[PDB]
Amino acid sequence: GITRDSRHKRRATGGKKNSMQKKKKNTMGRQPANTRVHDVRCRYGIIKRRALRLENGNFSWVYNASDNDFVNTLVKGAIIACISSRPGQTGSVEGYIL
Amino acid sequence: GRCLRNHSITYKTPKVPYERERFDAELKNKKHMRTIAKVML
Amino acid sequence: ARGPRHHLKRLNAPHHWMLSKLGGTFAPKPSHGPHGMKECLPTKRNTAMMIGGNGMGRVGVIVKREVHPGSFEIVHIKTFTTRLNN
Amino acid sequence: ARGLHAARKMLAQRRANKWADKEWKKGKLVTRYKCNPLGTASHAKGLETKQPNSGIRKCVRVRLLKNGKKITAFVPRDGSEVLISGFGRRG
RNA sequence: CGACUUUUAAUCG
RNA sequence: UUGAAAAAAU
RNA sequence: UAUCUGGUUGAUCCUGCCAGUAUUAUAUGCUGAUGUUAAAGAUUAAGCCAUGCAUGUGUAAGUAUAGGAUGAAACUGCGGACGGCUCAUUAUAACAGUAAUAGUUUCUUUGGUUACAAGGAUAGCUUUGUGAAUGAUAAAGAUAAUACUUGAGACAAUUCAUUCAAGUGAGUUAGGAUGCCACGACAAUUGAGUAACCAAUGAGAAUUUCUGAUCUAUCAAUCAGUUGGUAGUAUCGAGGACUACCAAGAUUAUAACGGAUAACGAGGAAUUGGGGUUCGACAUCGGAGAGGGAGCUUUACAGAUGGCUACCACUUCUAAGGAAGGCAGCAGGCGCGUAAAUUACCCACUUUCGAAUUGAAGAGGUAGUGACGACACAUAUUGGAGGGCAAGUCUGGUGCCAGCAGCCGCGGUAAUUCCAGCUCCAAUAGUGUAUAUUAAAGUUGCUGUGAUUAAAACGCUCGUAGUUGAAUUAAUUACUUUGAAUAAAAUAAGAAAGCGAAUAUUCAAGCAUGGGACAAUGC
RNA sequence: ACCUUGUUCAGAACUUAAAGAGAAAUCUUGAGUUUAUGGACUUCAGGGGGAGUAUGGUCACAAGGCUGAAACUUAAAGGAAUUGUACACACCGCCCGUCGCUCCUACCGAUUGAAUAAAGAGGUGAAAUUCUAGGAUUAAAAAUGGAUUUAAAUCUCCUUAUUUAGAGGAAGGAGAAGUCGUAACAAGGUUUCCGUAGGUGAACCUGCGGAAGGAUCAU
Ligand SMILES: NC[C@@H]1O[C@H](O[C@H]2[C@@H](O)[C@H](O[C@@H]3[C@@H](O)[C@H](N)C[C@H](N)[C@H]3O[C@H]3O[C@H](CO)[C@@H](O)[C@H](O)[C@H]3N)O[C@@H]2CO)[C@H](N)[C@@H](O)[C@@H]1O
Repeated sequence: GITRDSRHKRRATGGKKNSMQKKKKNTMGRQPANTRVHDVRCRYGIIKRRALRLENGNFSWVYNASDNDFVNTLVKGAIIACISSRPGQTGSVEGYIL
Repeated sequence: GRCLRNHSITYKTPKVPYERERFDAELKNKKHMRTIAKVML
Repeated sequence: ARGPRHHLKRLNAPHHWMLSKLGGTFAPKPSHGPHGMKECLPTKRNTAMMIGGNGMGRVGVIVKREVHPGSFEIVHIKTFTTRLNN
Repeated sequence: ARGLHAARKMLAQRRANKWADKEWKKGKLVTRYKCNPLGTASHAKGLETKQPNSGIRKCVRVRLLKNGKKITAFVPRDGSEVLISGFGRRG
């Protein structure tokens, strides 16, 4: 479904690119499972730990810089302490005390 | 291309079809290095 | 290509394998291992040895080694010049 | 222009002047695909003289299978689906 | 139909 | 002062 | 071979074109003794397909009461993501060369490291069946694993926060240390097999840097995820690839945006004195596609279609309830058209895949058709006889009629041109005709054209972009010389052929280098 | 100062040439220094017609101007020379335009003229997926519901190419001997031609202004 190639974008001059092929699997995108833990079989057989939702979290010693709407999704750099891991990729929430 | 095997032509017909000074001189049937010499000279 | 290639064409085979152009449509594909496809075989192409460019097959001793931080470095041998990897 | 850096104009100048060529233009603009009864093809299957010569030229009218246009065609010899292939002069 | 002209074209009965 | 035309090819 | 000839006039000298000529590849008319080599449904319809084959695979080393080795089937494993076909797409896209990946990375292979055995069920096996049937499926009862698990002999790599810090042109970099999380073994394997990690294979795959494409102004302004910034998401991974906020930015006369192609690109081919013009679907490299889109599965690799799902459009079987299929694989049929071969045999060459020395392969080889072409080679045709252009001022008819003639023209009754008969002219197993490429064409002009009168100096001046710009002096770029590096085939080169040439290319870019005369950019 | 002489510039010209150039007429203060081919730059041309016509675009109140094809047709058209000559069958020459008769080609096209194949915004929306709920069956897990994502297919207006169209037409071209005139070539019997305006069966005629390609290089 979601592709990540630049065959559908325009040029620096504003030109519209013309199709010469179809969507190829190497440009796969995936639906962003927002972390409000699953596993995804990525390319080359490695596994991605998709944390659908999660509440506990390791930390070491209320605001989203990107989208205020996210304020209770869990993303990197979110303030709750500031999350430092990628929960949607690694599958766990690791953060640090501000 | 069409074939891997090579081929060549072993003759070339003259430019002018009918010239008497050639019909007599040439008379089973009527079927390189000079320039190579030239290029080094 | 959907995946890694397996067959090999006679023409596409490396030159120094000395394969003819009419023996057969295909050439033996070298398996992966300690040596590359174009650096192995399944002057006719300290003292050193040239394995790479035009100097392949030449033995001799180095005089000096210019270095260019941009791209590469050059080795001069008793004289002919070539890159380090050769 | 003749200078060493004026390669843009002479390249541009030649492209413009080529269109004046009657023979060259006929082979590039779109008439060999819509105005030529033969198209680009050699043959085509289908179904009184000038002032100082007197007589009658026997001829034939032919409707082409593909295009459908009607053309006038000569008969080859004395006392002589049809295949038609041009004449000595091209077009 | 013929006559006319190098032929014809017409014309003339 | 008025003064137009000469059937087709050899 | 750096080559021309006929035609405007009573005659001349021009401009200028038509025609003549040679050649390459398509078709086609007539004709055909051999040997060798060899193209062959691309153009028109990536239009439709009847039928048959094109992908299966077994060793001592997985599981076998269908215990001697052997052993079909089945489970399990591997592959069918390579190979083969086609050129519909596509105009800086793809492709070629060059550079990077300190921005990603498997599969295979190769090197290295890190409880005397436990638990259950399952196919083939047997039993019942079902519908017309698909490569159709339902019930029941057993039995194994290198199938699936648990379990121990004791680490490896992920995330996070802090810190010590040597290669490389260049890294808070490889790496070490601290605490945390995650994951967690070297089959409870078989007569070789296995997990995690590191490296190579790997110059490889994939993204990406620079330079390079045909015609068009009767296409002049174009772009709003558009151009950038922050932060996240998603990805194998960089990045507006995407989401939220912020900014107004990006391209263009050095041709942007848009349009056309009877456009897949390159290596190459045809022809050329030099310079160039035209072609390149088609051997090999890269790209894209499987009737049209789209969405997915499995895996290490697919947006796979000789895999699936839905819609559109078709094809087929049907017992009428239902059911499958995708020839642009090999043969072969239709349709189309001027235009293109056998419904052959075999894995014996080359090579690939497989549990592997065996099996399989319409890949591949062999055989068949095959004046596409090419080389050598018997002894008979094709066109022509006014000129161009070699060849009769021979004989019969026809009478501006039939006709011939690529052009000049010949024929109006005594034809060197018609239709015949004879003879000789060119080439010859070939030779006519039509179409198109190239040369001729100095009739497209850089080398190289012309512009008083033959076609052709804007009515005139100003003026932006462009181009071109006097002499003079003891940092880049351009230029120039050498190298490096540079797929083969082909070209040329050391009967057509075939097989190690230093074989040299092969330009446009890019890298290194000696020089600074002629140049451009600011100092 | 005005007139007469010399010297050196700028300007409009003229005379000779055994030279240079050209096809020649002629040019010479270039139309010379060009196959012994390159001083700098801009514009234009590619046999004759169809044609400066059609379509499209744009400027003007309009007449019109600027940009500007193709189909098709044809072996010549043209230049300079052997008092003017477009004549050489040689003026009993050549030739122009309208009309009459056949055939062909493109263009327009009341007939709301259409029709077909391909491109953007809005509506309907299969299917498969991500998530969620459910858990028949034996923690696993099937039917099924719901919300996203990707979106085929279809409908509505709009953007490119290919086709059918009759009254209504309107042009051009080709074919020995068909009509009406005398327009042009001699001073062609009113010198000719260009622009423009008007009239006219037709060539054309007349007004204003140019040009000699004039029948005058001259008082
Ligand atoms: N070419 C188109 C124009 O034709 C116009 O006119 C055309 C006709 O009106 C003119 O006709 C001539 C006529 O003038 C003359 N006085 C008599 C002659 N028989 C006609 O002749 C014409 O028509 C006849 C009809 O049978 C045809 O056979 C003949 O071939 C043709 N030339 O001949 C011309 C060709 O058809 C102008 N004359 C001409 O200038 C213009 O170019």
